[PDB]
Amino acid sequence: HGRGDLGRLKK
Amino acid sequence: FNLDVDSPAEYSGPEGSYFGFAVDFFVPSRMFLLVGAPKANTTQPGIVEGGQVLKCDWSSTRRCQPIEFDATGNRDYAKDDPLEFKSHQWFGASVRSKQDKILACAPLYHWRTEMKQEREPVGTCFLQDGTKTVEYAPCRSQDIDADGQGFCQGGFSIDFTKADRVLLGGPGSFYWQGQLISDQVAEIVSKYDPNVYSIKYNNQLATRTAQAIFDDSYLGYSVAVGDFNGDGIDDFVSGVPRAARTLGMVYIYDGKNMSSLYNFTGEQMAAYFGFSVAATDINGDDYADVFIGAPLFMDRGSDGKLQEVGQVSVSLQRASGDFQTTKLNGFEVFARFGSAIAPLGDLDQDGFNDIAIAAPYGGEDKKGIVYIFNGRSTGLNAVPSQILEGQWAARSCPPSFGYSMKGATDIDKNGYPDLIVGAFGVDRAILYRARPVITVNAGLEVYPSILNQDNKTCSLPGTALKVSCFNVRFCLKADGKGVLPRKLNFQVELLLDKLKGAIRRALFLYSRSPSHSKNMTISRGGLMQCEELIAYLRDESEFRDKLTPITIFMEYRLDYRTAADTTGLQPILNQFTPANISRQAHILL
Amino acid sequence: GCALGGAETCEDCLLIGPQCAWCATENERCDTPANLLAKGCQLNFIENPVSQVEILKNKPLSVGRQKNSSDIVQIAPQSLILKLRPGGAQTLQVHVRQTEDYPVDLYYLMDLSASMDDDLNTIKELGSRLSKEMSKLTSNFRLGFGSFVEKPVSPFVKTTPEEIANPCSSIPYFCLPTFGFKHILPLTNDAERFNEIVKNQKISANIDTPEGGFDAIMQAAVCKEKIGWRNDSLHLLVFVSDADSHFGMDSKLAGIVCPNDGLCHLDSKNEYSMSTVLEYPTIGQLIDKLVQNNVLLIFAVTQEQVHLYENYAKLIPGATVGLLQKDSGNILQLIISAYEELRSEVELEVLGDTEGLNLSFTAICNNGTLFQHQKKCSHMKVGDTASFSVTVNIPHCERRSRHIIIKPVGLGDALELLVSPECNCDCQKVEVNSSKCHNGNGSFQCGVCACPRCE
Ligand SMILES: *[C@@H]1O[C@H](CO)[C@@H](O[C@@H]2O[C@H](CO)[C@@H](O[C@@H]3O[C@H](CO[C@H]4O[C@H](CO)[C@@H](O)[C@H](O[C@H]5O[C@H](CO)[C@@H](O)[C@H](O)[C@@H]5O)[C@@H]4O)[C@@H](O)[C@H](O[C@H]4O[C@H](CO)[C@@H](O)[C@H](O)[C@@H]4O)[C@@H]3O)[C@H](O)[C@H]2NC(C)=O)[C@H](O)[C@H]1NC(C)=O
Ligand SMILES: *[C@@H]1O[C@H](CO)[C@@H](O[C@@H]2O[C@H](CO)[C@@H](O[C@@H]3O[C@H](CO)[C@@H](O)[C@H](O)[C@@H]3O)[C@H](O)[C@H]2NC(C)=O)[C@H](O)[C@H]1NC(C)=O
Ligand SMILES: *[C@@H]1O[C@H](CO)[C@@H](O[C@@H]2O[C@H](CO)[C@@H](O)[C@H](O)[C@H]2NC(C)=O)[C@H](O)[C@H]1NC(C)=O
Ligand SMILES: *[C@@H]1O[C@H](CO)[C@@H](O[C@@H]2O[C@H](CO)[C@@H](O)[C@H](O)[C@H]2NC(C)=O)[C@H](O)[C@H]1NC(C)=O
Ligand SMILES: *[C@@H]1O[C@H](CO)[C@@H](O)[C@H](O)[C@H]1NC(C)=O
Ligand SMILES: *[C@@H]1O[C@H](CO)[C@@H](O)[C@H](O)[C@H]1NC(C)=O
Ligand SMILES: *[C@@H]1O[C@H](CO)[C@@H](O)[C@H](O)[C@H]1NC(C)=O
Ligand SMILES: *[C@@H]1O[C@H](CO)[C@@H](O)[C@H](O)[C@H]1NC(C)=O
Ligand SMILES: *[C@@H]1O[C@H](CO)[C@@H](O)[C@H](O)[C@H]1NC(C)=O
Ligand SMILES: [Ca+2]
Ligand SMILES: [Ca+2]
Ligand SMILES: [Ca+2]
Ligand SMILES: [Ca+2]
Ligand SMILES: [Ca+2]
Ligand SMILES: [Ca+2]
Ligand SMILES: [Mg+2]
Repeated sequence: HGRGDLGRLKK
Repeated sequence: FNLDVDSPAEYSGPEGSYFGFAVDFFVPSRMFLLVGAPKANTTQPGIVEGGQVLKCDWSSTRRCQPIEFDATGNRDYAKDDPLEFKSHQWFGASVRSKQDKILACAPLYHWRTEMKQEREPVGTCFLQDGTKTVEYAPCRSQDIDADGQGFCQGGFSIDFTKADRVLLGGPGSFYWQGQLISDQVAEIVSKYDPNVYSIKYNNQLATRTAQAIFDDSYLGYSVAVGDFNGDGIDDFVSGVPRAARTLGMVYIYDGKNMSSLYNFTGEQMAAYFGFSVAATDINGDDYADVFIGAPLFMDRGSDGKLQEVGQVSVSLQRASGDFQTTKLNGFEVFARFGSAIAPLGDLDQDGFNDIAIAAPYGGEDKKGIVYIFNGRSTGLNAVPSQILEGQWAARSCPPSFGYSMKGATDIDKNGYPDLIVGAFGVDRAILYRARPVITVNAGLEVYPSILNQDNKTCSLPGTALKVSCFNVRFCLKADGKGVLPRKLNFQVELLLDKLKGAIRRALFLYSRSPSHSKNMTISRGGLMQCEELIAYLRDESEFRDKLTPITIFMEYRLDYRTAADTTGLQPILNQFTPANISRQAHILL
Repeated sequence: GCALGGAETCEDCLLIGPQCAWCATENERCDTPANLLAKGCQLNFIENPVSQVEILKNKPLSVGRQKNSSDIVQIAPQSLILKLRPGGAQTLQVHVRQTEDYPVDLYYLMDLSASMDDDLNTIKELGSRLSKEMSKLTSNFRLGFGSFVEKPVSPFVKTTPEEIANPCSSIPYFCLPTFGFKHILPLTNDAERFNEIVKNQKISANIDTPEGGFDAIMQAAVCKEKIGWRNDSLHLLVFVSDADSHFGMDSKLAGIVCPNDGLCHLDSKNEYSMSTVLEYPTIGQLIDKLVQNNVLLIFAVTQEQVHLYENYAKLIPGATVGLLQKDSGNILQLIISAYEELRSEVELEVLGDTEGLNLSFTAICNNGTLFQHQKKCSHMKVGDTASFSVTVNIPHCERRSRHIIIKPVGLGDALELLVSPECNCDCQKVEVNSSKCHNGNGSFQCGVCACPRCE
């Protein structure tokens, strides 16, 4: 759940 | 239907260079062909397959010459710190020309951020007006990374307006929401500065970043221009093939303030509605019409099964603001009909603009097919009047004949617009020239058409016995638009009692024969040429068939070999027009 | 009616209508048979090539768990010859029944994007748990494994040296470099082998949210020998992802403009070697290959993707969608539910030379009720029979016959159809220069002299 494929890990 | 397929001009480039991925014309008093070869090796220092755009001459010899937009290698941001990456940038992936301006782009051009050391595909364009050449990279800004214009790939699609404004498409902006950027050609060259990598243009029109739900839409995937609010200013049309959950959409924006005007939506998932778009008035009402390609559309047959055939929607712009939309389905499975849509102008000069639609992977051996469609008062004629076939077999990429094409330019001053068709898979580009169109008005009178067998008027030479006779008169008149000869030589045949193995009831007086051949030289523009002739009925005792009508048949053809022009371009008879006519006579009962 | 045709040739008489007949006697000869016998025609001379069927192989449907696989019959009949007069349609009664115990193949195709890290911790023992439940429902269960992320090319992936070596170098987090599709485990009975394969998986990453799943789906369906699909068994392809998918000409952004060929491109390392060469497959291409390889596609996707993949599934025969949790906690239930769903669904499919042919379907599901314009049955207990009325018609007289296959979606059993047109008479088998037409001035055929003789 986030913007981009790295969304979850970025959060 | 009038495109010359016997001897079309074949241009070729280096193998593997994708020569023909993008094509256009160049009309500065000489004429030229513009071909994109995005995978072409250049002499640029350290740059492998930078790509190039070749200027090919149509006149006399067939010579393509590379156009030097940029001879330099990678500029440095700092010492041992390259600013850009021009290798494999696909320069010439899109080429667009207007008068003395040539715009070519490199969608896969990457550059270094001026903050950190990145490699972001912002895309770049070079604009060449006569002598001055400038760079144009509107996505190469301070708005970096995917959230911004970092992956914009500006110049993925481009176009010119009629007031010398550029329309550029960038499908990757704002996490692939896509973007349209529009600048006036004067500011592009004027505000250009070789020491500034992010140039601000004052009169720039651009779509803005929207909500995250609109990510992965690919706005700017394709573009086209045309007026749609009747203010004379070309408005922006663009395909957004992944919008609406892969249903695909097409956005229309006002060409003055980038305000939203109209929307189109696909009717099938993942049909790639919006892969290609085009805008041209097809029904002669001076209202531009929208053509949207969806090459992956699946249609159901009589057997009920889905088949991928592709679809183009034709949307006729009403004065009321609405669109009267029809749909045109492809013919061959997996051929991807609708991959390219090229306005041809008035290909046959009948008063209505025409359009070409390609199925680049159709035909035998996947050699590509191009379909020609003619306009009329009621819109586009759904049945194609000509089928253009690819001639070149595949070795690894398919030939992709039709993948790019350009029309609406009269390159040979023949009064008719011609057509360029690219086939990058075989590194080839082909110019098809339009043949001049002859409209013929042929006539056939049979008087009297009711025949009294008992009349016997005309005496016959050698016998005292008179026969029942009547007059057969056939007329011929022709004319055409553009450059065609004055003197047209026709060959005309007449056959009496045509639907008769069975015996011929009517014969010509002088020849005593049912058939008559005649050479007829007529002048274009000129008066009608006629020839009268006498035919007679057989004696009443000679046949038992009195009820069946005696059909007089007239057939005519042209000398194409002798009507040709200095370039060997042979004219052609207008379609829908009968190369023969028939009239029948009856015997009295 | 059948009159006013022309009465030129018996052959042309059959063209104007399937109800029309010819009287090849010298005793508007083209007319209906009810009319012809009364008009003064003969019994042996009325030529009526009527449409008919000839059952070749019609074995009764087996039911009730059979130990011998070759005795299993799930469709009836199995072989048919269909002689069709042009215009005269014929309705086939096709019966389908699923057997109690039948081999199932399962290929677990998992998204290994950075958003799928939490999912992995829970699947570490999915293998033994899945094969334990499936053991109850079938005696031959086989699982395999494959993974995917994305085409490892710009702009789908950042291409700086650091980002290539570790695409989660920006988080900063440790991930494997992006790869297209890896076929790790060939389908086997050892469920324990599946477990160990999962615990060794490592997460990747890229940029854009949709992924390159369709590349993997295509490869999984086509590569039969490599993946290990059994011949007479259910082929289940479970697609696990929390993202949209790239398709078709999305790869133009990456400069990939050569269409997918639907061929197997798994190298010595069992990796998709055309990931950077060929485009993403199209839905039409996936449909084509899934049907040809009889592969049933299960979309285990999260809430945000459910509705999107539902629409895809409606185009793909045999495809279903299961709501996957954020941590894939329910993948067991989804697979079993889906399996039991296909276990009660019966879809007909018509393959082969069916172009230019009129086909219509009515489904006799459950209680006996009939569904018009439908070739699909649902809510069936395993053992229940589904009957379909397939109506076949040839519009115009053809030259060569048509090879057609009617089969249930997902099942191996099939109904072969040899549709051969009948547009010719027996009378045209013609006396050149016969003595019947004035000393051989013409040929005699079909009761009429072809030079009313030449006298
Ligand atoms: C054709 O189809 C396209 C595609 O749908 C249509 O284009 C869409 O049109 C709609 C309607 O106009 C657009 O919705 C608007 O979105 C803007 C977004 O503004 C952005 O920029 C702001 C800074 O300038 C920023 O503040 C905004 O952030 C807000 O939104 C986020 C959402 O999560 C929120 O978290 C923030 O806190 C902000 O609130 C945003 O980033 C928005 O400004 C518009 O507001 C209008 O509507 C609201 C409704 O309540 C109203 O209150 C406002 O006064 C204003 O009227 C509106 O929401 C959408 O963005 C367009 N999409 C694209 C891709 O362009 C197009 O209209 C169709 N044409 C036709 C003819 O049908
Ligand atoms: C018997 O046969 C003769 C010969 O065909 C018929 O004479 C023909 O008469 C017509 C009419 O006068 C002539 O044709 C033309 O008449 C039109 C007017 O309709 C005129 O405008 C034309 O330009 C042309 O003059 C025709 O020349 C003439 N035929 C010949 C060979 O001279 C006659 O009518 C027949 N009689 C009957 C009772 O049918
Ligand atoms: C963008 O430009 C168009 C065209 O110049 C504007 O259209 C006008 O809209 C007003 C009402 O909003 C009408 O009264 C005018 O007749 C329209 N003019 C034309 C030529 O169509 C539009 O309003 C502009 N929008 C913005 C946001 O600037
Ligand atoms: C005279 O011209 C007509 C057309 O005016 C020809 O008719 C063609 O008939 C065939 C029948 O299969 C059609 O497929 C063609 O399309 C028709 N032609 C056109 C131009 O539409 C007719 O055959 C011609 N007669 C002779 C003797 O040549
Ligand atoms: C360009 O040159 C490079 C040199 O390594 C070569 O590999 C490549 O194939 C060339 N491109 C074409 C289109 O020939
Ligand atoms: C008409 O002229 C052509 C050449 O111009 C000739 O070949 C042909 O025989 C001529 N027709 C007749 C009927 O003599
Ligand atoms: C003609 O029909 C009659 C019956 O009406 C039959 O008896 C006779 O044999 C037929 N003639 C021939 C030659 O078949
Ligand atoms: C299954 O039964 C058939 C006929 O009853 C027989 O020919 C076949 O050998 C059996 N299967 C095996 C594996 O023996
Ligand atoms: C599997 O089935 C296919 C089609 O039914 C057949 O062509 C093939 O020979 C079979 N192979 C084996 C190993 O049974
Ligand atoms: Ca406008
Ligand atoms: Ca119009
Ligand atoms: Ca026209
Ligand atoms: Ca021309
Ligand atoms: Ca997760
Ligand atoms: Ca992705
Ligand atoms: Mg992901």
